[PDB]
Amino acid sequence: NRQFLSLTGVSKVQSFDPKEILLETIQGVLSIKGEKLGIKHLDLKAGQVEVEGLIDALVYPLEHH
Amino acid sequence: NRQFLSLTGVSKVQSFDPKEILLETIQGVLSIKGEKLGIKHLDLKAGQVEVEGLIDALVYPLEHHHHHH
Repeated sequence: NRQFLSLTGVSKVQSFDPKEILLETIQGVLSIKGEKLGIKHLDLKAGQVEVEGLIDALVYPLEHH
Repeated sequence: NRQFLSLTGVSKVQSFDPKEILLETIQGVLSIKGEKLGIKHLDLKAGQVEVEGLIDALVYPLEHHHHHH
């Protein structure tokens, strides 16, 4: 059930481990939680990030949850 | 400020409007809210979707009562 998620407009990877990825973007922080997560690609110049893994939840902007 | 979001494991587009897209995926529904949103690509064989626009929020899994029933 592995999924690949790609997003632009990302300004920074705040933190990453296989259970959670925190990304900083336009309206705040995006939280991706799950298991076996991994950063597949990152290009801050282009504001591009690619993530893969077993996704349980996606929350954005994290400050409103 | 326009963002591009692509996701795999998508089985169905529940509903689409330039301000909200509801997609059915593995654990339930993913809600993408914002403005001038558009679905640029949808391939159900591959389970792939590509969305673009101004994203204000992403909630997954969405609350059952907020699905488009």
